[PDB]
Amino acid sequence: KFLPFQQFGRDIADTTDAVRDPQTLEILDITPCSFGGVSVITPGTNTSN
Amino acid sequence: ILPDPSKPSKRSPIEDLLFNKVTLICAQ
Amino acid sequence: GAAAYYVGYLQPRTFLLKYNENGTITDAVDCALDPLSETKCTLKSFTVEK
Ligand SMILES: *[C@@H]1O[C@H](CO)[C@@H](O)[C@H](O)[C@H]1NC(C)=O
Ligand SMILES: *[C@@H]1O[C@H](CO)[C@@H](O)[C@H](O)[C@H]1NC(C)=O
Ligand SMILES: *[C@@H]1O[C@H](CO)[C@@H](O)[C@H](O)[C@H]1NC(C)=O
Repeated sequence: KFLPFQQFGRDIADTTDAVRDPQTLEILDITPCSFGGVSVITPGTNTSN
Repeated sequence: ILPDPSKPSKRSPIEDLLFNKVTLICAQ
Repeated sequence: GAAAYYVGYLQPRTFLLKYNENGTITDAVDCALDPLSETKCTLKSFTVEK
């Protein structure tokens, strides 16, 4: 924590290194979830399945 | 102009300068 | 006793205030000073070039 009347950590636009407002307050890091897309590599139906 | 084997990057001195000069922006 | 007191007044205004890493209020810019402050306010950076 840094100062009492303001504790919600956030640095650029969306990181928001806090949660909302706990009684113990204080801020550690951010890891809600982070995963991306998928693609399929094929050689050709008439070549293989 | 040709690459210098001493540098692990395997790039020429002019290429290294151009690589260094070119640099929210990358944290979405 | 020997003392003194100051008096001021508040009026509506629109500013963009700056904060550092600790959260301390660092800069408080005034839009009624000059358009030159508005230059960097609109440009969204504090270093201008030729
Ligand atoms: C309960 O509140 C106290 C604050 O006095 C602090 O220990 C913490 O924020 C809360 N949780 C526990 C387990 O004490
Ligand atoms: C697939 O390959 C075979 C042999 O290479 C060819 O005869 C055929 O026209 C190709 N296409 C399909 C859709 O089978
Ligand atoms: C805010 O910054 C640090 C927090 O890391 C703190 O130690 C310091 O006393 C505070 N003030 C300034 C001017 O850094």
